[PDB]
This record gives sequence, structure tokens and C-alpha cells, in this order.
Amino acid sequence: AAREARSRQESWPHGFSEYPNLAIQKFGGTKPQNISQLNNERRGENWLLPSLPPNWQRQNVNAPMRHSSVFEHDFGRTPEVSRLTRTLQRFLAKTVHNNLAIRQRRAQL
Amino acid sequence: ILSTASVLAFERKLDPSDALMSAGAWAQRDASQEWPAVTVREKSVRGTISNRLKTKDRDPAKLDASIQSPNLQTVDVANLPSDADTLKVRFTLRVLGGAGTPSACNDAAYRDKLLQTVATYVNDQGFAELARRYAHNLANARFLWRNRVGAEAVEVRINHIRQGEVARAWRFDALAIGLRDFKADAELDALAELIASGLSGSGHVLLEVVAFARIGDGQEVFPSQELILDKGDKKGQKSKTLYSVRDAAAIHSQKIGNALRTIDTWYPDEDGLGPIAVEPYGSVTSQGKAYRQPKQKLDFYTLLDNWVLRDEAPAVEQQHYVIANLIRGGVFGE
Amino acid sequence: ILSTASVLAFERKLDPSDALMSAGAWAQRDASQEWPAVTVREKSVRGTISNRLKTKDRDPAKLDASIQSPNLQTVDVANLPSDADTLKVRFTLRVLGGAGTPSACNDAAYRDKLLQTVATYVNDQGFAELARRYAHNLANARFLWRNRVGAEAVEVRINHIRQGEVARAWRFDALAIGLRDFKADAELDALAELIASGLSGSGHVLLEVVAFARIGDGQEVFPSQELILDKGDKKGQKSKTLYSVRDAAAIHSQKIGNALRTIDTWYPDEDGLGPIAVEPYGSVTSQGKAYRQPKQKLDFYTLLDNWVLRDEAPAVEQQHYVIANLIRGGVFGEA
Repeated sequence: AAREARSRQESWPHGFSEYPNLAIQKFGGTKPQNISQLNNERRGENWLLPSLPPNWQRQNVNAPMRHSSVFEHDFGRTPEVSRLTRTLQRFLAKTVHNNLAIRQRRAQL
Repeated sequence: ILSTASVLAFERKLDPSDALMSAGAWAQRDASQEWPAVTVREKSVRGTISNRLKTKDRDPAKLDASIQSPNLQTVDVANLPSDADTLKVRFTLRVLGGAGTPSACNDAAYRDKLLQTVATYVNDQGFAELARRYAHNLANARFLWRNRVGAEAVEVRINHIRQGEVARAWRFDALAIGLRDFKADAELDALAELIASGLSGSGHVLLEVVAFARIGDGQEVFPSQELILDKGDKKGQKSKTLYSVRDAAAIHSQKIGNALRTIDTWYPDEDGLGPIAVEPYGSVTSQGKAYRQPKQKLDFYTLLDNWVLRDEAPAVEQQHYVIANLIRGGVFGE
Repeated sequence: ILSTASVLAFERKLDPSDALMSAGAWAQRDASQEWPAVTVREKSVRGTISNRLKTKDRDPAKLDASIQSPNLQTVDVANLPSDADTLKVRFTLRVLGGAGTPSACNDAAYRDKLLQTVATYVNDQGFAELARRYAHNLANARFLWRNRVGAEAVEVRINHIRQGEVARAWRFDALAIGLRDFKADAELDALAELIASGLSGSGHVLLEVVAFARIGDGQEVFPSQELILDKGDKKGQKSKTLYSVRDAAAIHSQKIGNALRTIDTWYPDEDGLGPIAVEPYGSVTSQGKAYRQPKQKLDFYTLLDNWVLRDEAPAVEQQHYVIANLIRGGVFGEA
């Protein structure tokens, strides 16, 4: 539903979402006779929701001690800063309804 | 059963060079092989808000407010040296011949009648109505686009190269011959015959079209300008840069080849609005509206496929258009 | 008995290089080992509708809007310096030899009968006929693809470099001998014999091959160009690249190899319509159609199998084509 819908047009908007960063935890591997609910699609097929910290993946540097890194220093460049700027510009108009939710979410952001 | 092709191209004839500009004094156009070229130099600029501000909000307070916010604009400029009062533009033009033969096709029997349809055109009559039209667009200085207007003594020095020397040299005067009239002369038609023989494979011609616009002491020129884009980049980039080659400004080859193929006075509006470039759906980008509409049956994509497939031949007074934008070429087919 | 090899592949023979460009003055060409290379520049292009529109939306009152916000491309264009009027193009050619020997066979007696079929070919009618055909396609300047059409005086410099110093040289005329005639000379004889003795294996040849196209002054050269994946969609402005080496514009090795092997006049549809490149399913992407179709027996994949499996030898003319696209090398068998 979500892939074809947000591919072209095929959505009445419903409950659709993506589940990243889940890890496989097995309890017997190729000889599973430990616990119950354990058949030949569930051969230790207990997976595990994500719990990563605020620095789970890596981040590239953007201000080294070079010309294009630090010698041209009127940039403030960052990819997370680009994502924060996009998240600001997606709500750059204060409507006549959501001022209660848009009253502490812009300057705080 | 005889239809067109899916892919079908035509490599262009009348290849021009680029327009390397230089500048010197008048009556130094005789020894004009050593002039310093017009450099490309920046300037800073700011102005006030001359925008037509949309009157859903066109208020006096914002007009006063938008002045102490200036316009951070660094642009480029192309002046003469202040010791000089002329503009020299030199480039090289060659023709190739064999306008009917494509560069790609699908149906090999389709080209076997298109090339001999072009050959019935050629064996009927020469290129000697397109010939003096292109020879007039060369003998005046329409390739000087904005440098031509306002100048005093505009001149064209066409040479002709077949080894490391010049066979016969033409000279003209570019403001005597206007932009209305196409009248052959005792000298210009002997260059029309040159390019009409060059479009049939009867010699290798190589026209070196040198211009001389007399414009003023330390005045400014107009080279064509590139496509820079202020993408919200770093350091506040330029809003107008202009096309250069090695330490010299220039006009592009497609613009200086667009000036030559201003041919057709065969458009369904008038004749007194001037000539237009030849292309499919023959239009002017500046003047905004497109002549040769597909409402009329006077497209290129209507004349050529009704002249080849259905063999409904158009007027002799208009076949010059179709052969002219087969000299132009381009990607055809669906 | 003795069926085909299901996976079989040959290497290259007539190994080209990349041809890099420069430009200079005519008759300065003799002392020319230092000319500056024709480099790929960038210019801005703003064109209009020159494309065939189909009226499902293209109204007569619709084209009035499309020519004030046009399509603003950006191309890569190489031209000469405006004080130079030639085109120096230099590549290097080597010929390896041992044509019929495959590189990845399945069977054991298939290749052993194919190798002595090609060896009794060479033992009766040598490599010399294709050798003088490739010698003609080197003798003119067909590898100057568009740099030759509308040119004025082309003279190809060929050297047989066996050491630091050359062995013997060849000066030619790409317009006296032409795009039609395959008939020998008093000097193309020896270069045919050299490519013949290089294809057989009786001496390794290396041929540096320099072309001087008098294209004109400041004119458009045509280096071969690369592909535009995600470069007119990411930033949108650039829509034409060009192939390049270190501060030079260059011709690809595969299309200079393509112009080496426009050999076969033995296509069945005609003979005066120009020889095409030698391929299995001998075909051109210019004209669209395909000669050497398998709706007739005269295709390559039918000829080679009938000449090896069925054991019937085709005509004396058209065994040249079969060993020609053995010399080309490719992926054969059930791919």
C-alpha cells in the first residue's frame, strides 16, 4: 500500500509506515527446540526494535583547517543543518489554527 | 506504403566560429591583426526596486523600507580600451555541401527519395535565392547583435581561404545595405555564387568574416553572456557574467549562426516586420510570438512531410525555407 | 558428433588505443610533438522548440508561451585556438596474432578442429586480403569520423615503432584514395604485408598513427562524448559531456576500432552503398536496419557453424568476413 501509494497515486491515507534498524535474535539457529512458537518460518526469527543513541551512525566533517573548509568561513555548512532548515521551511507559514502548536516549535527549533 | 522515420537527423551546414572581439582605432582596420582583445572585467552595482510590485501589497511603507536594504550585485562589463573607438569581430565560416544527405535514419528507401527530391530542387534551380540572402546576412553585420545599433561606420571584410593565403578578398559597407532589402550587386552576387557552389560540393570554401563597428572612445560593447545561476551559493555570486574564451570576450557560435539564418520573408503575418530565423515553427525569442503556426499548414514539419510522402509540392517561392532549415539541421522524428 | 562450444570467447586483435587531440598550423605539422591539446570547455546554450510536437496538447495558441521560458541547456564544446587550423590526432595500433585460438572454450576437439581450419585457411589463402583492407582503412582517415567530412587536406602519418626509433614511415592522402575504393598502391603494399605478418604471428608490430585534418580555423572539432546519467536531473543545467584525458579531448578506443573494421563489401543487400563494420549480425546504428540477417543463411553465426560443424566451406570471398570477426573478438556461444 505505502510503496505503490507514495510511488504514484494509490492512497486513501491510512496507517502506513517504515520500520528501520531492527536486528535478528536467534534462539537455536538451525536446531530450534528451545522455546515455543517455533516453526520453519520462525526458526529463531525474533527481531528487535531499534534503540540507538544520538550518534549511532557516523558524520562527515564540514569545517576542516583548509580553504574550502575553514578559509572560506562564511558558510556554516552542515547536512543536519540542511535538514533542520528544510524542517523549518516546510512550516514557514503560521496559519489561523495551529498557533497553539506553532507557538513554541519554531524559536525552540 | 511510404512513411517517415522514427529517428532522422541532419548534421548542420554553415558552421561558424566564435566571435573573438578586439578593439583599436579607426583607419587601423587595414593592419587589424594585432589589436588587443576586449577583456572581461567585473563591476559592483546597486539600484532601487524597479520591480512592478504586485498590488495585492504595493504600499508606501514597504517602498521606503526596501531602500536601506540595498541590492548586493556584482556584475560584469565589457568596455573598449579608452584609447580606441572601434570594435573588431572575427570568426570563420565554412559550408559543407550535400544538404539532403542525413547523418542518421531508419528507412533506407526513404532517404533514396529524399536525397533525389533535394536533387530535383538542385537540378531545377541552384541555391541562388538562399545564396544571396545568406550573402546579405554576411555582407552586412547582423551578427553584430547589439553592437551594430548606434554605431557609425560598420564594415565587413570577408576573405576566402583555400590554402595558406586568400583567393579573392571581398570588402563591403554594412549600413548602406539595410535589413529590408535583398538586392544583388556587381560584387555581392559573386559571393552568393561562391556559397551556392559550396553547398553543392564544387570546392572547399572557408569564409573569414571580419567586422568593424565604429562605436566610440572608451565606449562599451556587448558580447553574449553565459548561464550563471545564483543558487543561494556561498559569498554572494554574480548576477550577470558573460561568455569569454582565453582572455577575450565572445559571442556564441549558435547566436552568430542564428544571425546568418535570418532568411525567411515567407511567414504568414507580413513582410515588413523583417526577416526571421529559419527553424521548425519559425519564431523570434525576443519578439515573443511564434510565426509559422501549426494552425496554418506552413510549418516545416508540414511542408517537408507533405512534400516527400504525399508529394504535394509547395510553391517555388517557399521551398527555399525547407532547404534552408535542412541546412540548419536538427533532430527530427518523433 | 563434434558439436559446438556453448561458451566461447576470443580476445582482441588489431588493438587500438585512445586517440587524443591537439591543434596547430599546417606545414608546422612536421615539427609537431608539442602542440597544445584541444581542451573541453563549457558554454551556455539557450534554444527553443525545434522538436516534432504531436497535437494532443500543442494547440495553435499554445506555442506562444513556450518561447519566453525556453529550455536552457549547458553543453561541453571543444574548438581550436583561433590561430591554428589543423587537427593533430594520435593513437597507437598493435596487432597480436593467433586469430582462431579462443580464450575460454568448453570442448576439446571443437577448438582443435577450428584451430586447424583457420590454420589451413592461412596455409592456403593468407591474411593478406583483410590486411590490405585494414591497411586502406588506416591509409585514409576514416577514424576521423566527422573531422574528415568537410575538411580540406588530410595527411596521415604512420610510423612502425619497433624500438626507441621508428623503422619506416608512411605519408598518405585521405582524399586521393577514398571512402569507396579498395585497390592497392606501391607503398600500401608494404603496410598490408606488415599487418599480414603481424596477424599471422611472425613478428610483433606497433604502429603509431598520426592524423592531420585541416579542419579550418577556430572550428568545431568533434571528440567522442560520454553519457549524462543524473547530471541533467541533479543540477539540470549540463546536458552534454565530452570524453577527456589529462587536459585533452579524446576519441574512444572502441569507435576508432569501429572505423578500423569497416571492411566487408560482401553484404548481400547491395555493394555500392558503402562497406559497413564487421559484426555478427552485420549492422549499423546509423541507418537503423541490419544486414547479414539470419532469415538468410549468409549471417555469421550460420557461416561459422556450417564451416566447422556441418563441414561445408563457404565461398572464397566470404571466409574473409568470418575470420574478420574472429579478429574482432567477442562473446560467442549461448550467452
